[PDB]
Amino acid sequence: ANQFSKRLVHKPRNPFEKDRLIKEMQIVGKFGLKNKHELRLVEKNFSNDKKEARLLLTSNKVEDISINSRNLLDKLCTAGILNGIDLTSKEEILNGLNSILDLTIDSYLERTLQYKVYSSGLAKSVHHSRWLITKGQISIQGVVIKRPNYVVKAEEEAFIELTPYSWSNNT
Amino acid sequence: AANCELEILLQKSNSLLSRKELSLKIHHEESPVPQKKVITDKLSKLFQTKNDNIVVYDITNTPGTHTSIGRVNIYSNQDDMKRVEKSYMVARKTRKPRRTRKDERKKAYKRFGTVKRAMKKAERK
Amino acid sequence: MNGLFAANDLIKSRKVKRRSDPYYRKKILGTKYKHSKIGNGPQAKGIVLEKTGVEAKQPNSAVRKIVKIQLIKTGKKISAFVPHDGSLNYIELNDEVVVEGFGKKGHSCGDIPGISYKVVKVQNVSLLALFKGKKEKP
Amino acid sequence: TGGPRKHLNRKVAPTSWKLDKSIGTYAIRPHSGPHKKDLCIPLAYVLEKFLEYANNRKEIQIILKSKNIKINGKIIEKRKYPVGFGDV
Amino acid sequence: QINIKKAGKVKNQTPKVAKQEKQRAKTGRCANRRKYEARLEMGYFECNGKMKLNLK
RNA sequence: ACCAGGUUGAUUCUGCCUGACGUAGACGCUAUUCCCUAAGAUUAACCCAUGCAUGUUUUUGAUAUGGAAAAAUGGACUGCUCA
RNA sequence: GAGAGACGGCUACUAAGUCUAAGGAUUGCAGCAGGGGCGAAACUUGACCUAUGGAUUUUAUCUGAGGCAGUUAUGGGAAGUAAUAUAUUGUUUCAUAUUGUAAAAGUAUAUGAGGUGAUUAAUUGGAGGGCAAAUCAAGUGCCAGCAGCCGCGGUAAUACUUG
Ligand SMILES: [Mg+2]
Ligand SMILES: [Mg+2]
Ligand SMILES: [Mg+2]
Ligand SMILES: [Mg+2]
Ligand SMILES: [Mg+2]
Ligand SMILES: [Mg+2]
Ligand SMILES: [Mg+2]
Ligand SMILES: [Mg+2]
Ligand SMILES: [Mg+2]
Ligand SMILES: [Mg+2]
Ligand SMILES: [Mg+2]
Ligand SMILES: [Mg+2]
Ligand SMILES: [Mg+2]
Ligand SMILES: [Mg+2]
Ligand SMILES: [Mg+2]
Repeated sequence: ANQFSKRLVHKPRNPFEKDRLIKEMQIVGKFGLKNKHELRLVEKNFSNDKKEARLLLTSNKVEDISINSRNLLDKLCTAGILNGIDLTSKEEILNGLNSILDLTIDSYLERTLQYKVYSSGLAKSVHHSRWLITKGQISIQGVVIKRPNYVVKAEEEAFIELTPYSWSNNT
Repeated sequence: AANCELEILLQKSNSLLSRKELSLKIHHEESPVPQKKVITDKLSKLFQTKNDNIVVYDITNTPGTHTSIGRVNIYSNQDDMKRVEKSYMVARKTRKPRRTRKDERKKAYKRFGTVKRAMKKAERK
Repeated sequence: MNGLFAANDLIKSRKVKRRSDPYYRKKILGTKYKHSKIGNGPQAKGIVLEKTGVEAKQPNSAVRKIVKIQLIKTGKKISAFVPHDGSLNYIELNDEVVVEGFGKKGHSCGDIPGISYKVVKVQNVSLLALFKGKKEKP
Repeated sequence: TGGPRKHLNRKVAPTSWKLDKSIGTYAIRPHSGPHKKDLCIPLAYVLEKFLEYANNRKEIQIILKSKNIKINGKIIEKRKYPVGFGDV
Repeated sequence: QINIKKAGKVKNQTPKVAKQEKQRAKTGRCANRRKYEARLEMGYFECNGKMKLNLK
């Protein structure tokens, strides 16, 4: 269809496997997701950089080790899935793409604002966070967010608080 | 519960249109967005021109932040404000339908003369 | 015909061998415009004429209930199969029906012989819902 | 098409005009002049986008009819006048 | 010599018993929540799915 | 970067049918929000009731304080369809 | 006429017509709404120059080009139908200010009341193999019927009908 109306993700290849539904149901109940569909969105972009990580190891260009690969390592580091590395040194750039292949789906699924509340002391359960966010009681440093699947970047991690003027506080 | 503060960002002067421009910042802490009646009163103290010479527009609230943005235009006297602004922007501070104007124009291009001739042929019958 | 400068002899030879594909042969002759039974569409309309039954093939034994209709778009006569139990009691003669296909690429499936169409609507009432009992027939 | 064209489209506008490819559909087709088709820009975009002196179509006529605009030492009051390369 | 008189013999012959009203079934992530805690108590993940779920 | 069921008392092959998955149109049953995006192309480039889409301008000034005509300028662009 | 073999310009023939006082006169919706036919198949005979443009200087003239709203499961997003242990707290279905609009909606910010998740708030398809899920119960007995392919139905059917 048109660009505004194409679809992003399809059905899996084998609809009924007992060896696939058991593995995935351990992820839904642990992280607290409502649809099987919304799990499929976060794994495809996990596949797409791994499609790009393989090419940069095999590039024979002298500048591709300098530009696009360094433009690969930053984007994960701003969201904070990767921890941090020195971009001036050449040999650690090789280590950065080699560390990329050792990730999982849970490295992406853990930096979500629903789970990141419960891992802090604000929420008791993960289901306590989904019921709390939608009423509008939780705020980042200036903004009041109502989307539990909002990705939390690296620098904005420590500044999660309650809303100061909500009924969840005293006022 | 009504709260309003004023912060002036990017003050610029316009000599040809004889006006000044600035971008306002409103802090409404535990209140809705303010009506424009009270904000026009507040600029009369800081800018000593009359409150009728001042016009403000486009008050948009950033969502879930308790802070809104708007714009300010001021003039010296009253008559150039009616000259340089648009019509509906003036008439907010203080015609004929479309389907009838199309009917009289089409009857006007039919005639080969005045209404004196249009009655004069009816005199003969 | 394996050579570096033999592209003219390779393309001319491989077009001849491609004509023995049984799916590609019908695309060249355009048989779906020439010998189509229903036209080119998902459904059709018709007028009922008979209410008759047929007998299925060996080794099974039953009586399958069908109906002989006449289409509007082309004007031909054709037979369709009533697809549910106790559904023929709704049907009266001099009435309209809507016809849907079986889904086996123009062939007959099951043990019903020579028939490739089934009824879906009667008097703009869904027969799948009318068997469930949600609606009533006027 | 038995004659010339008079309407221009925003998608085929030059990118060096720094226009937004947003809500608009048409763009101003400038007059014929001394410069070529590439090194020219309309005047009404200069007073609106690059220089910031007007907001809408009404304030364009105010500065132009007040006869202060002086291109190459000449007064000009047409909004479709092409400003070329190198002129002051 | 083909009979069509026996159309619809079985379905009108079997007697009808009425439906029994049920509680409102939960929908959403709570529907997935009631299914996950019910599977974890019987060790359904550990034995790799080798049991009978519908037991009656 | 993945294959399964079907010829025999049982086995190994060639060979085809079928299941699992996409892209455009139509249809059955059921629906609380908000923002974005689309809608007589496929058969008939078949016939049309009614209403509306091209006029501006002191250049002169109608026995007429602001409009009659004449002059001047554009109606060849824009929009619709795919024989 | 600078530019038309122009059709919301003219002339003739062919196929279809309409008005009349009977001598004559006249029409081209593959422009926007709308009706008829055809089909399995597709929407308001709605408001307006706000923003982008055209008409030889376009700040007040015109603009069914072009915007702004109504009808429709055409698709893609951000979300709901509960949470902590009967009870507590409190999301939508209700209203109202300001912002806003060419004038009206709508979105956003704030404010009001009432008290309910058996509720105003979940459906569609399937249960022999492929292929995740019952040899559970009651009826019928090669009948009525089901099944893309293999195949079940002969008084104990996990393979038809109901629960
Ligand atoms: Mg199929
Ligand atoms: Mg057509
Ligand atoms: Mg004239
Ligand atoms: Mg065509
Ligand atoms: Mg053609
Ligand atoms: Mg033309
Ligand atoms: Mg032409
Ligand atoms: Mg012609
Ligand atoms: Mg026409
Ligand atoms: Mg039309
Ligand atoms: Mg449709
Ligand atoms: Mg059911
Ligand atoms: Mg199984
Ligand atoms: Mg089937
Ligand atoms: Mg089955």
